Amino acid sequence: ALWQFNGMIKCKIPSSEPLLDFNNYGCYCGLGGSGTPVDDLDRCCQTHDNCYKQAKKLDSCKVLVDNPYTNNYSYSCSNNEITCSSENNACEAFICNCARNAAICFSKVPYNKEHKNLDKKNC
Ligand SMILES: [Ca+2]
Repeated sequence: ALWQFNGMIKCKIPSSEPLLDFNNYGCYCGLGGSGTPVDDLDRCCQTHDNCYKQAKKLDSCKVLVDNPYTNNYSYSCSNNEITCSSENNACEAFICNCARNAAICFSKVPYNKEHKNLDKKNC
């Protein structure tokens, strides 16, 4: 959910405050997302946006009726490695994977400050 995602990013990027650094970045990092991603990090966010959107259409999440920020799945972080919990059911596990993928993606791409707080005209 939101706090787990934030903790997962920190796990991979220990010097960051993801709620400050990765919010409002490019066209997809933060509320909504549309247009063409401005860079690779923006693509990470785009992918993660699509993943949560896919989660919602899942039979398992739908047999229940969650919210990608109301789902208390479990994960751990050891040595900057994120492990989604075996205990997570199919829905929780799919969402946790979306987040773990996003976090690793964030840790693998350049950060371009010029793209921080981008006017959505460019999207
Ligand atoms: Ca977004």
